[PDB]
Amino acid sequence: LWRLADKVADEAMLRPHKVSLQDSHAFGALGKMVMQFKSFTIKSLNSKFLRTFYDGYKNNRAIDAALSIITSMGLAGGFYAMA
Amino acid sequence: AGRLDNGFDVFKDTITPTRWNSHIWTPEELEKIRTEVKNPAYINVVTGGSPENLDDLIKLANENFENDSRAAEAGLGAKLSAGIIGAGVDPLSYVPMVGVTGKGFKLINKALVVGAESAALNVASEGLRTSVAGGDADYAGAALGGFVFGAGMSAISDAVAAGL
Amino acid sequence: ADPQLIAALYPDQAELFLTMDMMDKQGIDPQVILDADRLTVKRSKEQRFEDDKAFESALNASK
Amino acid sequence: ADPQLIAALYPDQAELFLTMDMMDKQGIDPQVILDADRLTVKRSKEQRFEDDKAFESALNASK
Amino acid sequence: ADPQLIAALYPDQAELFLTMDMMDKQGIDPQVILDADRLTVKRSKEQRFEDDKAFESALNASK
Repeated sequence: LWRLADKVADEAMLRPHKVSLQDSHAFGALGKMVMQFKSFTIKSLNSKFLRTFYDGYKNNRAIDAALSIITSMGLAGGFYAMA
Repeated sequence: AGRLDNGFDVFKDTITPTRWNSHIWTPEELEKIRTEVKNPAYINVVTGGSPENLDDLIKLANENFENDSRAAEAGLGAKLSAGIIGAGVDPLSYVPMVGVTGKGFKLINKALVVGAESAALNVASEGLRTSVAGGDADYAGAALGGFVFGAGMSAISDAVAAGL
Repeated sequence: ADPQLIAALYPDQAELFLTMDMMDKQGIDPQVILDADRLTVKRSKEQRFEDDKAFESALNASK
Repeated sequence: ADPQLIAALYPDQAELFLTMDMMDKQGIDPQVILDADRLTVKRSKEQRFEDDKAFESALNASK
Repeated sequence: ADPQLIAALYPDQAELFLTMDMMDKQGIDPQVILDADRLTVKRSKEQRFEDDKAFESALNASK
């Protein structure tokens, strides 16, 4: 069960490089929330400041740190709200 | 003349994997980096054209680290050391401040400094009583990051309030 | 007509606005300013950093 | 007749196009450009790395 | 009319008051003060540390 869920989660939800509303349509509450977080990440990566930053210095580590902090806090808040 | 694309790839268009990203070091490269790189975090930044080989990457990293250490005393830490919010500093109109680590950041705002003894009352108090090595420096980095973030979030709040 | 607003709307040409003030508001000859600008064309990179550090020191030493 | 296409088609001559644009559209004398080119370009390669880094830094700090 | 009061009220202009005093109370030509200002006051900041230490040393050794 765990391997099925984990591999399906990877391949279906997180592996693709492109997020869509139809993508969020398929999943449940937690699935919709995490796909909207993936969409939020893609939006932020396309933001003017972050695009300029990556073009200037690359440095995906710093962007990863920022987005990971945001994602951690937001998932904590979402779980709180659901409960 | 529309032609909807429907073919956007975030890692093809937005974030292209460079040579030095996605490159897992060999043991020899790891030892070279450990011995020859002052601050390894400077390996992560690739400004301009990508260096051809790891020796140039190391040399560029050391040059950048020396420049940033030399720049900290007149850098953003020192500039912000006086009044981030008393002076209405707007971090939103700022370059990414890559080299900036809290270092020159001892926030003494002139004004808000009233009575101001130089001798502490006790042997307790005096400094930040943390017992970990490197304290007052990582604390300064956290403080500078928090000041930048909070001032920027205040500016964001004001701008969104105006828009609404 | 109105110096403060023009300076605020175009802060980038602060040097140009100061130069105009020097020529017309003050009596400074355009030729001496022009020669000084022509001679001070060696940025020297390191000279810029020392300018930064001296300026910040003068700033926090002004009172 | 058309600056942008000529600039695009012959990128290698960007310096020549800049010089011609300076000497006709801007008001700078050809003689000062000529003797600036004679004397100034002496430093080479070893500081071309520094120049490259300076260009990318000026792009990074541009705002 | 009253030098000490004016000096006290505007400490930032101590150098200006010194220059005026030099030119009128003392006998030095305005021109020499002018070109002394315009000329070699260049060394900055890095020697301002040594300048501060020199001032405090001169106070310490004054007798």
